[PDB]
Amino acid sequence: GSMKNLIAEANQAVEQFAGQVKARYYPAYHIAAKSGWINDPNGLIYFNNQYHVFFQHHPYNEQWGKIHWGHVVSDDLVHWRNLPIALAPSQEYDKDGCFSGCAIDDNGVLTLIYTGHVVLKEAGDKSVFKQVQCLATSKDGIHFEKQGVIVTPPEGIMHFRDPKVWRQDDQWYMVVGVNDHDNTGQVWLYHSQDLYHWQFVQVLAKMADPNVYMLECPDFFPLGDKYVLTCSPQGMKANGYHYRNRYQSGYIVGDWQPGSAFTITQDFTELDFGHDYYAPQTLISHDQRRIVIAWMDMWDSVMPSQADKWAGVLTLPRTLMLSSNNKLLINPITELKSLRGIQKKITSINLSNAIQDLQLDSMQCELILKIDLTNSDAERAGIALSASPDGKQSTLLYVDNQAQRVILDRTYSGEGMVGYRSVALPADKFLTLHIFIDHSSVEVFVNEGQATLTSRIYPTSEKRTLFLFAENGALRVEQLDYWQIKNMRG
Amino acid sequence: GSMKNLIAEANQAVEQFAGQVKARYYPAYHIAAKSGWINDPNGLIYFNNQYHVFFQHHPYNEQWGKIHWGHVVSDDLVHWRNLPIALAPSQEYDKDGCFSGCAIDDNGVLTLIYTGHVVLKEAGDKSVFKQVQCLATSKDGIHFEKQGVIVTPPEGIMHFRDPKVWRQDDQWYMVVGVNDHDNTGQVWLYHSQDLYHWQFVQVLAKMADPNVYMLECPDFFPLGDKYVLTCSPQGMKANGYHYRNRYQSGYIVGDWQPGSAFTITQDFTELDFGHDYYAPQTLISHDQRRIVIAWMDMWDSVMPSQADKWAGVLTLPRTLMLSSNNKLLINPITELKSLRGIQKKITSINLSNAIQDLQLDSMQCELILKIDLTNSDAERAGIALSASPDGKQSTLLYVDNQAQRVILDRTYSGEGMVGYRSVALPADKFLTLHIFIDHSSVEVFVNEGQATLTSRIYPTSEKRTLFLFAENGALRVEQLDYWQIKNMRG
Repeated sequence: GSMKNLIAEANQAVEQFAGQVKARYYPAYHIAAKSGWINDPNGLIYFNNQYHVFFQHHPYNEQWGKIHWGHVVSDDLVHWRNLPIALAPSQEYDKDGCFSGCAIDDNGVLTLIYTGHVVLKEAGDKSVFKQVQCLATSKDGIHFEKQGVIVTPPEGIMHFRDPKVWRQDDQWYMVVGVNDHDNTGQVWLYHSQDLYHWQFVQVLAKMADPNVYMLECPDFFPLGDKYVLTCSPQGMKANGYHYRNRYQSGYIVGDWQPGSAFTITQDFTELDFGHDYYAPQTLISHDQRRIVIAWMDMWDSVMPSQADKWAGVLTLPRTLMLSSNNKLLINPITELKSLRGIQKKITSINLSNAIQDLQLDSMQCELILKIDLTNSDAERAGIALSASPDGKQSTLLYVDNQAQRVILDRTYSGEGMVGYRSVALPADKFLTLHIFIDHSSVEVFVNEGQATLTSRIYPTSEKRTLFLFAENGALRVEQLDYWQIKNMRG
Repeated sequence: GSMKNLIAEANQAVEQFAGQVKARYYPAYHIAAKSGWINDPNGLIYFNNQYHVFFQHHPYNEQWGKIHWGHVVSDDLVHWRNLPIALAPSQEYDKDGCFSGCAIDDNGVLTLIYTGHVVLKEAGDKSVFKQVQCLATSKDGIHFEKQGVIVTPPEGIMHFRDPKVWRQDDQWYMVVGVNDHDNTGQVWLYHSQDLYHWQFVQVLAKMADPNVYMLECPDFFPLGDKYVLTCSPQGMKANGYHYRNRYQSGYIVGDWQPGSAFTITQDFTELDFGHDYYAPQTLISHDQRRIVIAWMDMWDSVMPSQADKWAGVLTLPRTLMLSSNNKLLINPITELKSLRGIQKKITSINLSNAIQDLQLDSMQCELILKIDLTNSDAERAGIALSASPDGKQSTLLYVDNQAQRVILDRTYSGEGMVGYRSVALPADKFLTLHIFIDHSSVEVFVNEGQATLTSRIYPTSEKRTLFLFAENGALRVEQLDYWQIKNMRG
């Protein structure tokens, strides 16, 4: 009945099914539970010389259900260690889930502020529920004590969730996402002197598209001379190359100071153009980088790992910097280089109407592929990742010279979902693809961080290699760097 | 030595290898030689109650070589009958080929005006040759008599070819394509009172792109209140979705009258957005339609039919009409309906994340597929043409809702070339695809004739079916009409 006993029960279920988890799709250097289901990352913080990541977690099976907070820690944002579960549903205010939230340092006390979820009437997607903001503390970083409800919404407001709290002007601010009376998604800003008593300040942001019914997972933070709002809109219609995923994740750049509206200088932009990127949260690193982690997955997608008694992976952590035109340059954190093994460097690889097996293991590896766009005039030219030795199965990452786009096509990748995602080719003589392959994922960083593509893949081949290919013309690879990537856990 | 004996020898070679031609790729209702190689259509004319089409023809094997004029006839632009060869190289002025040309009615005498080609020095692509315009006559429509050279170029002009001649103001005009002293492609206009003595009138057209070194196969004709120039530029760089084929075919719309420049109102536009469309020529039908036929092929493409001792197919004949914004609406001639057999009508077919075998023979058939674009929101949704029963092999014709384009992808079609061609989705609630499938070809007419896609395919399956497919969303087919198409020859 006590949360201490509910956490012990939950930890025992995770430990029980951990032995049934197959390696084929389990990430070597991304965050996953030992077994069972995870989704959105929560409570990101650098606290007492360590990086903490929590996540939405169903401990009892590989599907979504009674949500707990899972927990990992690292010294270096890379060597993530599994910890015991932090929060289990245990009170009227959180009976049906400890939903998303953040962490803060309250005068040396690690403090979690999360949405408590309770179902009031079960009608599937027509369900009525109660969402309020709740607070928990820890003296040791491992065991947490609930301190109860701290923010209740207005009457008629139901969707009211995903608090992100920060200190400013010896005061605290909170952003939450809300579905308003007129059925529009908004981010609301609240403030507090004590973390227990909160007052509404303003509607921080809404979107012009009236079909956006929710803004999940708001994070509002300074970056250079601007403020950035990252969030996850629901209800944006897929439009050409835009908003292809079931739900969106992206960013708004503007100007704000306490007492002012958030005046938008750059409208909503997707954070990642791939298939599997949802529910970003950020933290400030020790050296004051702005770091984003997201769920490397998408609601309603086929999840082949569920056959193996686990599901859910987080993205690599990525740095956020403003370009001079106030777009986010997004790059892998430098600490990932610590996982690098055997380096292989190939220079000046030409192909014309041909394929080439590079004979490089594609289970867990990092590539830097520099392509000469002027002289790579093939209709389709690039790399086949995580490929069967017969080349029948692969994840295609290539220049389409007709579309003038980079294509990530998982149609022939293995189990689960088909089709492609894409970005516009950058205005540059050279295209650099910085590619991280794990057992069930591809992350691509384009050029200096101008764009990223993140997709899950589920290869079925016993051995995984890489091919280069050029169809109907030439590929010019100026340089290919390859590293094997070590398991982060040892 | 005599052309009469050279034609007999050439006809005997065609007859000799005709028995070795396999059905698998041989067109049931498009023009081909009985055996051997054909390319550009020549001498299109309605003469003495019959439609004549000639074509560049190598009778002795399935590769390009000593060029003859092949010849077919029809009463109805559809039931084409093979005739004996019309012209064989036989003189100093045409020793290495009777290259392209036209036909006119010279006061009841069917008259051919063609380029005579002779190699002066063999250096591959560095070869020096002589091209002059020559004339031949016929009293019977079958046997032709050479009357010698009628137009010689200026000194230093080598590429000088593909005459198209028409009567206007009791005078004759000729257009030829030329490579000028500065290495630019031009169309030159000449005139004559007698068909034997020609005078240069003007440079009719040149293109702004200085890399265009040749304009092959010019045809200059009135359409409504405009003049249209169809031609085949060489040297246009492939640019995004534009100019993908090795060489181009397209049209220029403007204003002209004798004594004036051809003032361009619509710049060069491709005639067909597919893989296999080159060297159009036009004729006036009995009822005064403007009809275009082209070579349904492309220089330098893999030609799998060459294993079967023949190569080369002409397109369907198509009508040309000016839209109110002076683009060509291009439609199949109505006489093709005479080939229709068993009709099958399906209404209101929905698919979501699924495939459906329509169990319809795709050897030789006509389809009208009407798609609801508003409700066909799948990432990829359409038809798999000429498909193996296991669906491993097919020609994909579909809506890409990310690109917002119609895609014709022959990557999995069978033997030979891979990759796709495309057109922009029309601004219309509905997309109509009017599709003609023959043993080695697909022709698509979009909506009212706004765009066409023509590609060769080489299926290897013993049985050929059709599938509908929708990936990552819905397909709404409002109506599918199917006809089996009869062999035109009986």
